[PDB]
Amino acid sequence: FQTRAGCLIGAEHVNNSYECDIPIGAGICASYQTSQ
Amino acid sequence: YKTPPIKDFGGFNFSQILPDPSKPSKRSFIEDLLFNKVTLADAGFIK
Ligand SMILES: *[C@@H]1O[C@H](CO)[C@@H](O[C@@H]2O[C@H](CO)[C@@H](O[C@@H]3O[C@H](CO)[C@@H](O)[C@H](O[C@H]4O[C@H](CO)[C@@H](O)[C@H](O)[C@@H]4O)[C@@H]3O)[C@H](O)[C@H]2NC(C)=O)[C@H](O)[C@H]1NC(C)=O
Ligand SMILES: *[C@@H]1O[C@H](CO)[C@@H](O)[C@H](O)[C@H]1NC(C)=O
Repeated sequence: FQTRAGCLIGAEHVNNSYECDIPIGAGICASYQTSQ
Repeated sequence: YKTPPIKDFGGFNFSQILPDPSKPSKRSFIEDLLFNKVTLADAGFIK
């Protein structure tokens, strides 16, 4: 999944927006959620 | 918070500082002026 910071691999992009958990850059944040 | 659609602020005009929906970026008039008046470098968006 391409992002402004760079290529993100192993994570799934979701439409839904939540609070930032692990910042990445350019407003993208990663988090562990539901399986999981 | 978001300002209500009606702008009955007792005669005060905040149009030049509130967001302008017309532009793609929601920056206001003065924010756009500042951004244009500052010359940046190396945006870093995969150059
Ligand atoms: C609160 O905010 C502002 C404070 O003055 C003001 O509303 C607008 O102010 C600007 C002044 O820069 C006015 O713009 C001018 O209006 C004249 C007469 O209509 C026109 O010649 C121009 O407007 C046109 O400009 C462009 C074309 O040249 C286009 O963007 C478009 O076709 C415009 O019609 C000139 O720029 C503007 O008229 C007012 N508009 C309104 C609704 O007031 C006013 O004090 C308060 N305005 C609001 C919405 O609360
Ligand atoms: C996220 O938004 C795009 C644009 O509508 C949409 O096509 C996509 O399906 C959405 N993501 C998911 C998992 O549905």
